[PDB]
Formats: sequence, structure tokens, C-alpha cells
Amino acid sequence: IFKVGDTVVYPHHGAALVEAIETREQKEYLVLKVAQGDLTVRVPAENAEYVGVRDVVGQEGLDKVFQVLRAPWSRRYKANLEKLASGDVNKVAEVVRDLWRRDQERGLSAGEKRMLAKARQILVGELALAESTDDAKAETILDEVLAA
Amino acid sequence: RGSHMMLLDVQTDSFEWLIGSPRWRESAAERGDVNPVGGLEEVLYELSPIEDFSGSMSLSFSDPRFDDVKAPVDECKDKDMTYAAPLFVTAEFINNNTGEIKSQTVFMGDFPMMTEKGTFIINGTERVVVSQLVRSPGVYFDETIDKSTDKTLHSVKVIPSRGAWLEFDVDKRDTVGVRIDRKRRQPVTVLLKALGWTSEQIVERFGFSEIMRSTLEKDNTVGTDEALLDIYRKLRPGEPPTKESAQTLLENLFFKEKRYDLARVGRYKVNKKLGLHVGEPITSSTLTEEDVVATIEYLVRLHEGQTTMTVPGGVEVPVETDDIDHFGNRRLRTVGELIQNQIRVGMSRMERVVRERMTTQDVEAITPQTLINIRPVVAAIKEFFG
Repeated sequence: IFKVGDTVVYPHHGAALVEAIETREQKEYLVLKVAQGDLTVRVPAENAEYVGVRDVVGQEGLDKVFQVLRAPWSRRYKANLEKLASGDVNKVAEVVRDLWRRDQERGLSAGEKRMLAKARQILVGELALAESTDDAKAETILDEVLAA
Repeated sequence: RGSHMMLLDVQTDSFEWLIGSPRWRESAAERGDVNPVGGLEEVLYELSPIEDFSGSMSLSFSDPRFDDVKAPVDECKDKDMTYAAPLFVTAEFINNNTGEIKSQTVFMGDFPMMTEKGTFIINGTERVVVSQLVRSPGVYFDETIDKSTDKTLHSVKVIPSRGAWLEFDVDKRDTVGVRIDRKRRQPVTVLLKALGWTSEQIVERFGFSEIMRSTLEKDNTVGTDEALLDIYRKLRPGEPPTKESAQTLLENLFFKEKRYDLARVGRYKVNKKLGLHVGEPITSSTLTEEDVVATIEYLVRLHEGQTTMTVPGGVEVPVETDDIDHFGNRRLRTVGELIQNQIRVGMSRMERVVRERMTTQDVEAITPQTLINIRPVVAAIKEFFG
């Protein structure tokens, strides 16, 4: 959920640039650059919430998410499986978009309805934080983005 | 004692070593030096890591390096400036709880640079640092007469090539004392207890000696843990002594290569003097518990007027004082080494400020910059070149 180039607030340090995501017995590490004091902070991704570091989708990201939601088979299943895995809100968006459009027509498989329902869960959770709202008006925004 | 004549290239090479320059590094590679380490680099390694109370947080230092000199030699002379380059180090703070690693480049002061001539320019004036002759590594026993008890006193110094001193002595009160790293005198049994000796094993080994029995009884320490804390109180007065940190401090003082080195010749001389490892190749040049105990026994037997001794598993050696006017017991300290030792003193004070700031600062707010105060390092250099 942390993307290179994103800016996150690091308590006691200020604005931190996500500069890289390393692999360092071996787990996933955030490499953060605070220009203030030219400080480099490496922290295990799983621990980011404990230290008070969150990657919240900015206005750049909200656009992209809405742009991708509006944009115009074992293969397709595994691709979408992979997108939900990556925790990338843009990927989740693609999954929501493609599955929802299919659900309007041919209908989904039970397995796919589950995949879609989960992707929405993830997506509105992310939208809710991005528009600083709390999981009731986020989905409403999603539907209207979807219906239109 | 300062030298009366200096070899120029020995001194200039010593400075290149100190600053870990490219030409020192390439020359080391050409000789096939194993693990070449520069002077400043060695000091940073010596003190890393600085840990807090509980072994949760740590601060480490690495990669000393310089930007270009602030100004040309001629300009420094013509404008009465100091010919110097800014020193930087990389400092890394680690929170073991969260796994946070916080690192930054830290300015450590402007560092006076040596010239082509082997000189320094200090506020416009060109100066030459003179090397010193100091006692070479080894173990040295001596005998004196008190003023005024009429008593015959004995003492011994263990001197390394690099690292803290260890001294023992029998005073006019007929007690055996230890001075660790030139600190306050302690009953020698405190050091034995700190190394893990029970009262029983101290008596098995040293019970023959009247002054050792008297030292043990008047030693107010009960057990290994109390002994460790008391050494900590002597070495770091005013700081909260804990068990684990006292163990680490004593261990690093003498028994690990990080901060202590007898060098090969000092290691040889200690073996020879005390009768330890006689047919054996020298591998390590740290001190051992065995050395400490044999040194005490030597001093004690010397005091009772004995003339030979044999430590457990060792060979018989004569028990006597060292003439210590002999050459071979003097050693050259180069300019790079003198500056290196001065930096080390400055850093040690900086090191203490770090531990003190670790007790009060919010761990979540701590960075190397909030912990590091370079003033004693800057002051140490200013004093040296004044």
C-alpha cells in the first residue's frame, strides 16, 4: 500500500518521500527520505502503522483511481487475483471495474462475486481515507462513478 | 618524551592512514594488507554501537569522509586561516522494538589537514607536530619504598598497543588494588568477582597470600553482580549501572579486539613474562582472564619475596621487577596516532552525552542529530593544535 513517489507524514520527522521498497530474516522494508535533516528512515512495512506512518491516497491518486474506473477465462481470473494481491488501489480499481461491468450483464461466478465484493471493500476503505470520510459515502461515490 | 629526530615519510604516511585516504588505501591493497582500517574509521568502529539502558536502542558510526579543503594553503597563510577540510560521518540509530533504522550524514567539525611539507596551517601559521616516545606494550612490575612508612611497595601495569590500561598495586595498608582504565583504585577482588570468580575459587587460588585474604575481607562487595556494578560506577560515574551493560563494558575493555590490542609483540611479552602458552603460535592479541589472574599472582608472590612461580597449565618463570629503562620498552607514536588518540578522547565525551540523552529523549523522536553533540570533538582538536 506504499508506492514510490508518495509522500507520507512521519511523526516527529515530517514529510517523508517513499524512495524505495527493499527486501532486507528477510522481510519488506520501506525506504523513506525526510528532506528535513536529510534523514533516511527504513522501517518494516508491516510495522508502519505502529510508528504512525500511513500512505493515504492524495489528489493525484484519486484522479487516477477515478480515471481507471471510467476507462473503456482462467487468464483473466488469475490477472485479477494478482491485482487484489498487490494492494495497489489502481489494480483493485481495475478489478472492481471489470467485474462490476460483467456483473451487470452475464453475471459473475460465485467465486467472482466474492472477488468483486472484496475488491470493493478494499477500494472504499481507501476512498474513505482519501476523501476524509467514513465508509458510508465512499461506496456511494463509487457507485455514482460506476453508474456514470 | 618527544622525538629528537623524525622520519618525514613515516609521519606523512601516518596522517594518510588517519584520514583513510585513497593513496593510503591503495598502498594497503598493494601490500596485500588484510582488512585495512583507517585511524578515524577505527575510532568510529571502537564506539559502535552505543546502546541505551536496556539494549533496545543503538547508535552506530561509519564511513568518515571529507569534503574539499575550505581554502588553498597560500590563502590560509595570507588570510591567517586554518588549512582544513570538513569531516562527515554516517550515523545510524536503530530502534529494536519497531525495527526503525534512522540514518543521516553528520558534520563532525573542520579537520586540520597536513601539507606536502608534513605541516599544518593553524590560523595562518605553519606548524610541525612532533611524534612521541611512549612505553611499548607489555606487562611491567616495579618496586618502591613509601614515604613514609618504610614499607616496600609493588605495582604492575599492563600496557597495550591500543586500548585501556590495567594497573595493580600493593599499598602501605597491605591491600591489593586495581585501577581500571586509570580510574579510582578498587580492591582487586572486585575485579576477580566481576569476571565470575566465587569467594571459594579466589581463596583456592590466592588463599596462600595474607594480603589477598585481607583484601577479600575488606572488600565490601557481595557477589559477581555487585562487583560488575561497582566497576561501572567507577568507569561511568553518575550513570545508572545495569548488569548487562557492565558485562559488555568490562568485556570490551580488555578481552575483545574491538577496543583492545596488545599487538603481537605485547602478546608475546605477556606470554613470556607470565609463562603462558609457551610453544604456541600467537593468534589473538587481546587480554585473557588467565592473564589478569596470573598478573595478580605474580605481583602478590613478588611482594612476599618469592622468586619463581608456575600458573595452572603454564611453565615456571622467575618472579622479579622489570628494569624498565631498557630500550624495547619505548615505542614510537606517530602524528596520525597522536591525533587519533585525541579524537578518541573527544568522541568518548560525545559518547557519554549520547547515553545521557538516551535516558530522557522520546525514543520515537530520536535521530542521530538529536543525540550527537560535536562540541567535545571540536574542542579536542582545537586544544591539540593550540
